[PDB]
Amino acid sequence: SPNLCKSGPEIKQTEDKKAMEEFKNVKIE
Amino acid sequence: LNEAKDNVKYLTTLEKFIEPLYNGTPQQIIDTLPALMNAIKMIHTIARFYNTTDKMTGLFIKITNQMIKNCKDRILNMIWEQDPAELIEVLGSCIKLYCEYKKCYNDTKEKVADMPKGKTFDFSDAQIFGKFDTFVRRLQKLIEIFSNIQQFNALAKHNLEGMD
Repeated sequence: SPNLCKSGPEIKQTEDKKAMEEFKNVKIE
Repeated sequence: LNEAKDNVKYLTTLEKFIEPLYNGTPQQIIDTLPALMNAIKMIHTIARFYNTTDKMTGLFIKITNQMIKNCKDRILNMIWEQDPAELIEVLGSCIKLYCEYKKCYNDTKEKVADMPKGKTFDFSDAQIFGKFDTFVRRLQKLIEIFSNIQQFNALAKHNLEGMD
């Protein structure tokens, strides 16, 4: 159970995280 | 009165326009440089003495000092506070201006090699040890410093998950 959820970064920052993954693509380039 | 009126009447054919000192943009400094080095091609009808080849080299170092005055003026408005973007633009444009200066002054030095072919009687040895050499090395230092700063910004954004 300790690894259940972090409850702050996973929820609404996840779309920002996918944008950040696209940023990591721009970085790959 | 005779010799001075003579020498001065031969210097008259100079097409001066104070573009560099009133430029505020690297594009203006550049298209100024073509303007000055195209007006300068009237080296020939000018008089031997006031247009002495060594005095021409002195006027060249003075043109470069005015150029570097304007360069510092435009750089004042600040790549060391502003982000990498204005640095990219200003560095690119200032390198373009330096290449323009180099090549148009190489054409003017083609004119300076035009001079002896008809005036081999006297020569003015190359006195290229001016402030412009030292500060062009300074500008090279700035170019390399800031370009490596540029590339390191992105590379550090790739390296360590702790960007900040």
